[PDB]
Amino acid sequence: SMTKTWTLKKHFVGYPTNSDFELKTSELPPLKNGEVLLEALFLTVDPYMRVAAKRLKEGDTMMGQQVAKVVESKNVALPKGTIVLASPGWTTHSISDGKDLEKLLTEWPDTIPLSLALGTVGMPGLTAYFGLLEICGVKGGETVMVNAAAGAVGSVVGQIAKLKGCKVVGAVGSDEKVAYLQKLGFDVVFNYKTVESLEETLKKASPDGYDCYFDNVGGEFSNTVIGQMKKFGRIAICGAISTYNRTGPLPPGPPPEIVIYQELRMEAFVVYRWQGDARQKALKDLLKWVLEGKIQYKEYIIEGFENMPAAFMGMLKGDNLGKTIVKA
Amino acid sequence: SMTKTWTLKKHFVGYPTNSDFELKTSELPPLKNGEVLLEALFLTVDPYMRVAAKRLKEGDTMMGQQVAKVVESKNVALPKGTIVLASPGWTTHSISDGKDLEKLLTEWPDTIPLSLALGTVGMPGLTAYFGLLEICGVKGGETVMVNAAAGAVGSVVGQIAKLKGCKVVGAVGSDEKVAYLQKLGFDVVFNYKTVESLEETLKKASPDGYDCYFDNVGGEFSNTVIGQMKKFGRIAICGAISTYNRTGPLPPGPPPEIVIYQELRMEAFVVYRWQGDARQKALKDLLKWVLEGKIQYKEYIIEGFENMPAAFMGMLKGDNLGKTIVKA
Ligand SMILES: CN(Cc1cnc2nc(N)nc(N)c2n1)c1ccc(C(=O)N[C@@H](CCC(=O)O)C(=O)O)cc1
Ligand SMILES: CN(Cc1cnc2nc(N)nc(N)c2n1)c1ccc(C(=O)N[C@@H](CCC(=O)O)C(=O)O)cc1
Ligand SMILES: [Cl-]
Ligand SMILES: [Cl-]
Repeated sequence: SMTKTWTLKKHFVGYPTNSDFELKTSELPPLKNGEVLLEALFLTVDPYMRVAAKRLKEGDTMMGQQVAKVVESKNVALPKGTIVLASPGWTTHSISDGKDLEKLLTEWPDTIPLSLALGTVGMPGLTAYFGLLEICGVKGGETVMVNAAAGAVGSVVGQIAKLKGCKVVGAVGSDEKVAYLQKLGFDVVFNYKTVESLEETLKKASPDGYDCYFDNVGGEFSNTVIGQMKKFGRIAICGAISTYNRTGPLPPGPPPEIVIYQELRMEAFVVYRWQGDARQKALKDLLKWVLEGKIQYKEYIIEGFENMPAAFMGMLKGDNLGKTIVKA
Repeated sequence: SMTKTWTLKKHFVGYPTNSDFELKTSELPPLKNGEVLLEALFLTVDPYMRVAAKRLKEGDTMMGQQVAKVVESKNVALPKGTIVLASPGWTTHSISDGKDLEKLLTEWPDTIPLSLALGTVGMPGLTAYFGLLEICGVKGGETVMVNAAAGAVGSVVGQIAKLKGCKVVGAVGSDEKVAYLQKLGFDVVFNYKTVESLEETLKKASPDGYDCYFDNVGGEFSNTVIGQMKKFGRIAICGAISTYNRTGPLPPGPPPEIVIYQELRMEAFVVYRWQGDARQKALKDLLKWVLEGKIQYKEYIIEGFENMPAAFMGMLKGDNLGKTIVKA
């Protein structure tokens, strides 16, 4: 059984380039007992891979999740044709013993793409759900600031915020994303790349300030938002994508006098903190809200495993509208 | 009657200097009904004044709290001789209508100096109390890092943590402060100015990391501590004294990837958040611990109201062992 694999050939400096990756064709051993052979159907690329790749050694497989089908099975719990979520990395075929696999929701309907299991009704959507509902702790009526608002996490954060009864101000990197989020129902959406003054734009978007900040971006942008947080404002620190592809020193930290005077609470989190009953409940909620039309989705599907590095680089640079997914 | 007052002659640039302050003598009017004339007994100087002074206009009185005696009274709740806490700023005498005054605890004993009402058994001690017990939420058996650990706040934090069963690692700016806290029994104390490597020093002090960080200092020092926090570690942001006198940009912030991976919770606070029963209970706990010897105190008492700017500047430089107090 053959497989293709994208490995890290050279550690990224700034943004990745194509020569930092190397495609390798490898032979897989026959299935041992209890194992299954998985064929990737859809693979995801996500911002955290830029950071996690710094702990790889050159020659290692790029990390990542995929929706796959069992093509050969020596495990009766996972017969041939079963669809699963698996994280073997950027590889077309992989062998698993079944412990590290997740079946899709039992009521997953024919009407929603399986690829949403890597997005809105998968790990990005769960990140939004717990970051907003538990870390920010929205009760309804808050003004929420969300950046990278057209990504899979941010778009879910903003739409959950709307259905919980919040005002949502979203920052995105292109005019195409501005129009998209306005159609989704965000109260204010703006292109942070072209606005004359981020501080002025945020003050006009909410003269009263912000109760909650769902922060995917970090850096100088968050320093500006911090200066417009209300007293006891809550910040959920989900990512710092503005720093992942940085070439020099990190930007200044936030102004402590404002942080202290406003008694801000800032908590970072990773989606894996939540498991079991909480996590199954959240996936069911996300699926229900999608079916009810309260959460709309959009995917940027790139065809061909050979284009995974390019999909990752375009995703990191904000070139793609919707969740970037690679179709095998 | 007459009063002397220290005013802000010019906004501070960097550390305050002598030329930034101006002493003025003024005439107070007669007492209207319900008012009292107050004579300062002890005045405090504190780091927050470096920050709050930025909001003053030139010519304004410097802000701050004092222990005062009622020397003349037209208010039956405050007879002559009553000792109160009041915040008229840096002034020897003032008129108040009673609604902005605080009587000392009813049970205040003759064995502890009245000046402690501005320190260990006053706002600095309360800051330590709530910051540690409610913001860090220590339970017993944790490892706590506290900086400015020989200050009025830090020394209470470390000693409360000790009586709750925690390992305490303290950072201070002089060998005299190191020796004093080591005698008090803090598990590890070091002079952050002289260590060969702050990272190595913190590693040896707690190989497994820090559960709680009580932060008075901020800046680059806190970046190093954040890198050694345990998962779900809790930071109480009380002050950032290392930044208050800065003349240029703030240092970089912590590596965002470490904050996220360790899922840290960082919350800033000011003691005034707690009022009523919560504050009274805390003050009585602090008094009880002092009487029982579980909290030792130290004061640096400067004689003469004319020396208040010098006391303020010495305190900001860390030149004094013990809470800095001015005896009128
Ligand atoms: C699976 N997962 C949780 C998560 C978070 N941090 C990690 N960090 C590491 N080191 N390793 C992990 N496996 C990991 N996993 C995810 C996956 C995607 C996104 C995410 O932010 N995706 C983008 C994708 C954007 C796009 O496709 O354009 C988004 O904004 O939705 C977050 C968490
Ligand atoms: C009264 N109080 C609460 C507090 C805190 N921040 C404020 N900030 C502002 N702007 N305004 C206030 N009134 C204010 N009050 C205090 C007072 C002192 C310390 C403090 O940290 N004192 C020094 C004293 C050290 C010394 O005297 O040598 C220390 O670090 O221990 C903290 C809070
Ligand atoms: Cl963007
Ligand atoms: Cl110090």
